[PDB]
Amino acid sequence: STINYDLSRIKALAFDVDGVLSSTTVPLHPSGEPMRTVNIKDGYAIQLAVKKGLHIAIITGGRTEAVRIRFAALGVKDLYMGSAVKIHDYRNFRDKYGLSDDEILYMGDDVPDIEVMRECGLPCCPKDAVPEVKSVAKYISYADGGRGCGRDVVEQVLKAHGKWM
Amino acid sequence: STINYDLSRIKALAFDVDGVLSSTTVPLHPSGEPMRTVNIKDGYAIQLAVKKGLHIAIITGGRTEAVRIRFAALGVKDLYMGSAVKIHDYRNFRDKYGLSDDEILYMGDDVPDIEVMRECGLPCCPKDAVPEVKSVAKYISYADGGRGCGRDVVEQVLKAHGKWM
Amino acid sequence: STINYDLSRIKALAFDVDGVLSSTTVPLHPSGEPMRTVNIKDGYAIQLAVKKGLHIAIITGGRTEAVRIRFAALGVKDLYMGSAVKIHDYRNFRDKYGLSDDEILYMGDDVPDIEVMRECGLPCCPKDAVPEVKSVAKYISYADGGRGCGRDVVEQVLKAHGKWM
Amino acid sequence: STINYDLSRIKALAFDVDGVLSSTTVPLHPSGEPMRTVNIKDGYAIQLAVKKGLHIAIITGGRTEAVRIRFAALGVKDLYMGSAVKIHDYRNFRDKYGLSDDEILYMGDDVPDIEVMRECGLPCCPKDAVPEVKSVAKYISYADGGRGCGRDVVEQVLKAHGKW
Ligand SMILES: [Mg+2]
Ligand SMILES: [Mg+2]
Ligand SMILES: [Mg+2]
Ligand SMILES: [Mg+2]
Repeated sequence: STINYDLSRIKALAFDVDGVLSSTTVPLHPSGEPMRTVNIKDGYAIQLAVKKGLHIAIITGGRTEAVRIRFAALGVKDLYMGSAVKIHDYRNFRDKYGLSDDEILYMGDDVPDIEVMRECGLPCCPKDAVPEVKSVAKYISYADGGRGCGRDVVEQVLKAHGKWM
Repeated sequence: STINYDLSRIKALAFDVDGVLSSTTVPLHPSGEPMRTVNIKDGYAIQLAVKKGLHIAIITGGRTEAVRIRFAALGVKDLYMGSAVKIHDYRNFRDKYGLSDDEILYMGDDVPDIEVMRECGLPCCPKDAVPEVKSVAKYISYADGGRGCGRDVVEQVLKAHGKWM
Repeated sequence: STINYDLSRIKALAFDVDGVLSSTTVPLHPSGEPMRTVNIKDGYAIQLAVKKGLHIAIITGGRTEAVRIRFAALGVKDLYMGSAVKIHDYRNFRDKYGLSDDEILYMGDDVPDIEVMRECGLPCCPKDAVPEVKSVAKYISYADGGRGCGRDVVEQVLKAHGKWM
Repeated sequence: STINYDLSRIKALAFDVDGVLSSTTVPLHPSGEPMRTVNIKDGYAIQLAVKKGLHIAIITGGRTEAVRIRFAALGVKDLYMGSAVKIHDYRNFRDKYGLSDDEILYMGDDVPDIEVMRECGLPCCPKDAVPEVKSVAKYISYADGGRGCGRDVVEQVLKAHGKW
């Protein structure tokens, strides 16, 4: 669905990992660390978004190594991991590029994402985000976490800039 | 749907792993041992529950270091792995904290869980639990095993205590 | 649903692996070999069946150690792997135990299973089996392949024998 | 068949991997490399098609040895990998066998597949292909990417050849 926001002023998109770029339910590695998922259609749009000049960030509380490598390989340079207080890292990201809050989209799925979602210009969440998160979101994707909700908003922003084709 | 029970009486929540906190269908590791899944929304609620003073136990026949690690990383201290007859680990958990049965929730999915479910105050099960288990459950989650039925009940109990942050 | 057959007469149950006890869509191991999935509810019933004196076989074109190890661990001794022409292995299984066709259930999902299904007394298939297989099946499980169709039929047969609870 | 095309004309089927023969959402290997999925019903039909003399190609931007070995093991002899320019793989595949466009089916799921789909005779896509891909597809499978959309078209073509 189209987002209730002037997407033309979005210059940056930030994402939670678990329940957003990765599925909420994932296999467990023998090591005890979650084996995350990535969505290939998410991937296409994200690498394109980086090529077209949008600042992309991931902000996660874990040390999700495999996710770091994958998105690094997509050109994403702002990878905030072990983010115990996400709002502090969001601020770092915003200020690093001299952005205003109204220029940043953030997509989260669970309560540790709420503080950022309250400060960012365009809070978004997947179709299966928790109710507390849906109530703070300006847009709720048609797609569940890990299954194309990233592709959804990235494609919308790129199209609105005429940078999709 | 709220659980038909006075959740303020619940001081402890115990979970089967396979089919409850981990999906019923899982990848088979090349070793021939099943690879459990974890749900990150479950995880958030579980770790918060521990912090808020709810007692949390997992009780599983499984012996994999992955499951032990993952739950110990959430602050679960009562990890009953390699469980042969679950009722004993249930009693152990109950008695360790001076609980009565009516103060304990147990969530199971299959026949080996029935004995504990008959004894605990608040038996539940996921949406896709087996008939005999649904039969004895006071509450059936809206979520399938591994897909957030853990999150469901932990949150409900935390909310009823005024501890849902 | 329930099987339209006199299950008290069934003395043995044989299963294809891929697409029946394992999902049709599976992760690809880096070695180039498809991984398999297993279902924990299938497992409980299968190990129970062996304990209740029912003859259990798997008949698969696959050859992976993981599959062999997993089913052996459930106590399954009739492991027909690398099965190129399944009818030979079905007949070997039947004649091994002096069974007649009407005493054997076989569950398959694809064309290579059809010959065995035409011969066994009780051919079954998962909900997502191919239409040619559904055409020869006397029973279609409510469950997709890998997701509990094994449990479905094993449990029905054990209950018929009064060997469930 | 239920595809609106004379499938007996199709002599070759080419498939994108990710989002078509492998699922769109996949597990991540600890190396940071996505782990593809395969569908066992796709597999049976693919190996049969090869046996019945249909030309099969897989066209993918990836380079993983796993996808290489798997499809090789199914008898697939035309494995286009490491590719970025899909139209070139398609044209090379077509010309290798002296085919005309109308004799080739191609199934893709995303924007980079569009150029090929506009050139091939029978462009198909999975049920969850992006909307731009759906608008150029002659046929949209009932199956999601990685979940039997390959089996769908291969089987329909083999049936129309009387080779099923
Ligand atoms: Mg999250
Ligand atoms: Mg269980
Ligand atoms: Mg099969
Ligand atoms: Mg693709």
